Amino acid sequence: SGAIYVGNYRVVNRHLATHNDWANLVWEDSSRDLLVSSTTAQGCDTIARCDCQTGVYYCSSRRKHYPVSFSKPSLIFVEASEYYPARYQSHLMLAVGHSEPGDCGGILRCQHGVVGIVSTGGNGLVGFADVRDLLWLDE
Ligand SMILES: NC(=O)[C@H]1CCCN(C(=O)Cc2ncc3ccc(Br)cn23)C1
Ligand SMILES: [Zn+2]
Repeated sequence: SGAIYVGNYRVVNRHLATHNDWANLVWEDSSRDLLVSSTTAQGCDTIARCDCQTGVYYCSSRRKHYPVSFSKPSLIFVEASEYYPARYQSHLMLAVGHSEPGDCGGILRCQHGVVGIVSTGGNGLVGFADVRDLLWLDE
């Protein structure tokens, strides 16, 4: 679990969005596993606007942060789950690092700010949904 709080927005994994997120929907994209909802309070986070390919993510299943090298956002095949049919997830970045079911929502950050959130993984890999291209989050 986990979310990004920037301005009057809350960014969460679309498959983990609550009834309240859907009632305050701003934008959602099943192909990216992202959903953005509006908030009444001002958020605590800053979004990176860069092309960094190294950073640090939070891994809830270890209660620890790990440094990673990740691939640029791209279209990657994701096998069927209880949440989605088998499909290509877009804007996804992969890294070698631990992750297990329950780790979605952990933040990935570089020196410029928030880069993305954990969205898939397995077998010693971790996949992150990028948010750096969502320029409208800053207004
Ligand atoms: N983005 C998606 O389609 C995910 C939706 C929830 C379901 N998806 C998964 O990957 C579930 C899953 N099985 C093994 C692992 C290991 C690490 C992580 Br993080 C998640 N994991 C796929
Ligand atoms: Zn950066």
